[PDB]
Amino acid sequence: GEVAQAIKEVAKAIKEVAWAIKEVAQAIKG
Amino acid sequence: GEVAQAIKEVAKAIKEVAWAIKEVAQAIKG
Amino acid sequence: GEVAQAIKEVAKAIKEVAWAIKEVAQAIKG
Amino acid sequence: GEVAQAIKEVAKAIKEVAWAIKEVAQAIKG
Amino acid sequence: GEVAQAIKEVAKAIKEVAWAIKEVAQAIKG
Amino acid sequence: GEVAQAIKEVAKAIKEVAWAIKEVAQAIKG
Amino acid sequence: GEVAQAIKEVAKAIKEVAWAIKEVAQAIKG
Repeated sequence: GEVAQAIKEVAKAIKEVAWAIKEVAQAIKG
Repeated sequence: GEVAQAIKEVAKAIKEVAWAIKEVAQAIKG
Repeated sequence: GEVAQAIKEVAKAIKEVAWAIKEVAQAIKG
Repeated sequence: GEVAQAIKEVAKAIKEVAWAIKEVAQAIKG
Repeated sequence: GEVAQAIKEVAKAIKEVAWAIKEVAQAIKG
Repeated sequence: GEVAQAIKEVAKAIKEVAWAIKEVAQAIKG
Repeated sequence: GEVAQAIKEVAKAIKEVAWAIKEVAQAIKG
């Protein structure tokens, strides 16, 4: 369904946030 | 539907947050 | 509809979060 | 409606996160 | 209703995030 | 209901994010 | 149901955000 699929897109985008934060940790480490 | 499309807007906004966090990582790396 | 409109407000607020994080990147670059 | 009003509260809370991130930016520029 | 109440719980949790971020700002000011 | 229960899981996860951000604050204070 | 399952996916993604922030904390501490 379209509402479920849209919520799945929100989940995917939040995973992108997690990855970007892992990039921040990596930057801090060098 | 209007609810699904609005939820898609949330996903896109969250992607913008991920990108902004990538810029923080790059700021730290520099 | 009221639910869709409210969800759009959530999207707009998340964009505000992205802009604030960019300020953090610029502060670091500072 | 109660669901729309609750979602608007989520939006309001996300605005507070944005303000808090602005405080982090100020602290860094500090 | 249970859905509206659950969404209010999300709003409250997000406020906790805003408070946590303020602690980061204060730590940086330290 | 399952939808309310899933939304409660989202609130629980957001609280975990708040705790992690407090951990960042301790690390900075460190 | 598909909507509840999608929301659970959002919850799981938010947990990934929390774990990533813990990596940021550990990076700062080290």
